[PDB]
Amino acid sequence: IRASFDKAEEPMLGDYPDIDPFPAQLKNPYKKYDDQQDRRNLEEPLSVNDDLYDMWSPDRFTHFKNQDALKYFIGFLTIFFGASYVATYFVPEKAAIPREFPYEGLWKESGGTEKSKAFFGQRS
Amino acid sequence: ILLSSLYLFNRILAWQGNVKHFYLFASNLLLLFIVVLYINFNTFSNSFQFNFELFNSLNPFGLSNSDISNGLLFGIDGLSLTFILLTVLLIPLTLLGNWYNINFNSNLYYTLVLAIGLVILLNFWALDYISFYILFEATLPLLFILIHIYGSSDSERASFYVLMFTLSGSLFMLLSIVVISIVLNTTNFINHNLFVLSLDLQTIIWLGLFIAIMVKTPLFPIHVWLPVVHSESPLAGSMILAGLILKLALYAILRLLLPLLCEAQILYTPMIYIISLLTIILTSLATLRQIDLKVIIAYSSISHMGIAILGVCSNTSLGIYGSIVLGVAHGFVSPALFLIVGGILYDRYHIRIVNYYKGLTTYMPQLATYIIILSFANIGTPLTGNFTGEFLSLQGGFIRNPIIGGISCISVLLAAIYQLKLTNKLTGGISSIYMHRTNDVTIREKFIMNILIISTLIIGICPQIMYNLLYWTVNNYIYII
Amino acid sequence: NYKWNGPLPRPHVSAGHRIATKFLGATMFFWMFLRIKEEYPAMLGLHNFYPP
Amino acid sequence: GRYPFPKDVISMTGGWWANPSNWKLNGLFATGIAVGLALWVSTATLPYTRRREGITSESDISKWNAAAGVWRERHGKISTGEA
Amino acid sequence: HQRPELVSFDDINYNDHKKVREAQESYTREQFIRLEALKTVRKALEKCYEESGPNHFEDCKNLAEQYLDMLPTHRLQGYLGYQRNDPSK
Amino acid sequence: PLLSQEDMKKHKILLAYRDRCAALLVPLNECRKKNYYMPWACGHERHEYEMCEVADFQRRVKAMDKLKAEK
Amino acid sequence: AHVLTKDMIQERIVALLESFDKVNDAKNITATANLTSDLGLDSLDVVEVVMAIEEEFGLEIPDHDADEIKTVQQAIDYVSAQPAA
Ligand SMILES: CCCCCCCCCCCCCCCCCC(=O)OC[C@H](COP(=O)(O)OCCN)OC(=O)CCCCCCCCCCCCCCCCC
Repeated sequence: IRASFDKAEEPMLGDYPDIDPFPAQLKNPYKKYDDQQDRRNLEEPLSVNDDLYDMWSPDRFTHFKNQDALKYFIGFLTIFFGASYVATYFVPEKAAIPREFPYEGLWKESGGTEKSKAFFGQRS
Repeated sequence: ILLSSLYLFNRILAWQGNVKHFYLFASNLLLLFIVVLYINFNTFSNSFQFNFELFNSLNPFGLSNSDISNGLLFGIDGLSLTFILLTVLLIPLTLLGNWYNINFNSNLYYTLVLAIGLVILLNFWALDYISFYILFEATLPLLFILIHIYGSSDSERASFYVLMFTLSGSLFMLLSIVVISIVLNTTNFINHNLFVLSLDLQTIIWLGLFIAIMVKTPLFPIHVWLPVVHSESPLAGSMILAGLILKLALYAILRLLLPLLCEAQILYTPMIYIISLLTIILTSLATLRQIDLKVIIAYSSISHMGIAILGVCSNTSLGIYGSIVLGVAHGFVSPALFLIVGGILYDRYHIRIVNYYKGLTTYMPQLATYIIILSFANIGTPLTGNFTGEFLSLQGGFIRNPIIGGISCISVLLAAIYQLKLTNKLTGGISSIYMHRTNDVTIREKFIMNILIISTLIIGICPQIMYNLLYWTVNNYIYII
Repeated sequence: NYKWNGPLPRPHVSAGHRIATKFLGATMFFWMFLRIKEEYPAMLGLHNFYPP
Repeated sequence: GRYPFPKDVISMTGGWWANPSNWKLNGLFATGIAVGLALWVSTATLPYTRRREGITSESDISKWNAAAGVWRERHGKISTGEA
Repeated sequence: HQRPELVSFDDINYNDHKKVREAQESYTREQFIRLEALKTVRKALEKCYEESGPNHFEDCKNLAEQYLDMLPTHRLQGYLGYQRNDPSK
Repeated sequence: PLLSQEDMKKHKILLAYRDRCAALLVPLNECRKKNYYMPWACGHERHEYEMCEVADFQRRVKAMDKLKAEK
Repeated sequence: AHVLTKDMIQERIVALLESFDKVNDAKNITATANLTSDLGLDSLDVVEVVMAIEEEFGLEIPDHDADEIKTVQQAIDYVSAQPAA
């Protein structure tokens, strides 16, 4: 009943109980059940989408709402990446020149050819 | 001989009353005979070898020694020998997997099962379009009867599906075969790559052949009959339908389509890739929301068949070798999974709903170990033939079209998801409250499962061991200028 | 567990465990002293390689 | 500690706290088979062992590169980046 | 060791099936010989690299280039393309 | 002295180590081969290579200084 | 390992209650004493005591079973009913 996908099935039942679904993980685990691990009692009706609400379904997190958690996750990524990118601007310059190598950058040692020295060849 | 052997059959039936020991003996002899044929098969030759003709006008009841060929032709090359070996390995196991659970009218049941096996075996020997089509259709009434009389609660709808869908596709194949017949006045597979039809007529003939392929493989979107038929079939029916009958479609692609309609096939390949990618992705995702064990196992076969299709239509040697290896490995592993769900669990509990099963490891550790092994084999763990087939099929698909094969690489994940989701619940947790403890797997059930696992492991460790029958085949059908 | 809501006795710990703790801690502190003495310049940051 | 368990449940791994009464004799058999297997494997795989470097001579390497250059000159083959 | 005589599609009449079969097998066998040549080049390249180490870039340049050149052309290609098409026309 | 190209190849120096100072690298690696790369060994050869690298890095910092001064 | 006995549970609970300052008297604590009546413990005080009991024997009392224990003997039989404590 509660979610959009359980509602969408409402035309698809005729004479099947319209069960309001509750995630089995959120049932209090100190009550007693015929199957304690699944937190189910015998002959208990199943929602049409029961496979998405039983104990083997993906875990549900209660502390935050899903929307707010999305806000926090996007915000963390945004602030981290934006801060790093901005920091790239305010950077000191190095003090030593990048090193160099004999034979025009050892272009022969890294394969290379007379006719093709830009492809293979170091800073020389 | 035939007279004497018929007398033997008659007396055995008179005294024992159960035909099944005789059928097991006949099928074991057939397997030995095929192995002897393999011993005398020349591998340094791409020509058909053990040829014979039936129903020639000069000798309607014998073999044809005439200068005019108007009967039905039979013979084998390496490609057909591969599938024949798979068939004769599987048939006795399909007899043995129903040894104890068929009690009323069992002689008819075993007769139907053995007949279906023999028809498929002959189908792989057929050397012309008409003989192929005849043996292709002849399984349908036998399957209809077998499923209707010995299937589970919904087996009437299932028998009607297995007849009607396959007839539907086969009749369009029949249109194509009639057109080939009247346009070329020849129908045989020995020289049919020598006939080059105009591109337009090629394009038309291809459509009928491919509609039949689409229903028999099956491919999206005409697959929905296979879960029903597999779910309601008795065990031997499911084993034959998943291990052998679906391979007939891959064989049909190689034997009936590629040599004759090469240019049209080039033109049509992107459409095939669309269909196969849809098959893989959509059927893999649809498996996630199934609640019947046998239905889940059945849905798995469709995605693996999609991967095989992508390989066999890749116009590469690696892709065709991968498609054939995948077909063989699936023929090993899928009958084992059907044995577990519809032979072992179903014979103990007579129910297939997933909610009832949980934590089988406590009382049946051996069955749980078999489940784990067969699951990781089914999702293509390396050193299994399934991995070799899938990997080579994906290589060929990626070469044929990098984007489409690259996206096809998600099947690794998707198959892992549905299969391991099932096995996680089957083995883990506390023993279910709804079922009482039963025996762990028996000696017969373990024997069947062991045969299948050893076969898939042997071709998984050394897939090259099939190459001596197939190295001509991986070049016979690619079209490169 | 004779005493409840009361002061606890000094724990009893094996002689071997006490000795092993002594050896481990002594070796760790000594090794660190050795390394600090031997690598003081480079590890603290000295003798700048830039020309003066 | 421990608890009851069904005695009919036969697992290749032994099941619950599997400690057979004759385990020392069975262990002697198992270790003998282990030693035999390891020594057979170590000896049989010896001919397939080789070192990585100094197995082909400079003559072979140099002449193979020369022949490949010959092959690339028979065909018209420029080098990578050579344009 | 067998050495069947080589037959070409361009010479034969497509109605002698023995000649057509021989031409198909000849085409496939020649492709497998080409694959053997590529494998020889690749094996020599692996040996050169493993004995050269840091100077493989120099000592195996010819082998590397030749392997990369022969990779696209020395694979299996089938016979159907050539038997069903006549290059002259 | 800068090593010969033939010498550099013969001692199989890694490319990034082929500099004006690889001449010292050769003995250092020979000693690091004789001793089993142990930290207490090869002190003289190790230090000589380090000093050569000191000189190279100093020349590069003066190069960067000149380049900075142009701007 | 470690195993508790009914008398160990009782001795721990009695020392626990003896430590509580809101109690009427220490000498009057019986096995079948009522905390509400004999010890005169408030509504919230018996809650504090149940919380102390669960913090002492390392278990978790549900709301419905916490409010059910009214006597010390009830507490002891509850704590002995629980396997891991
Ligand atoms: C109702 C469905 C539609 C029915 C239409 C088709 C009905 C066919 C009836 C089945 C009969 C076919 C099998 C028997 C024919 C083979 C007999 C034979 O001798 O094969 C000839 C072939 C060459 O022999 P030859 O030239 O004489 O030289 C021998 C040198 N020593 O020798 C060989 O190379 C050996 C060939 C082995 C072929 C393997 C056959 C496997 C299956 C055999 C039984 C199948 C029964 C199927 C029953 C269900 C109906 C389909």
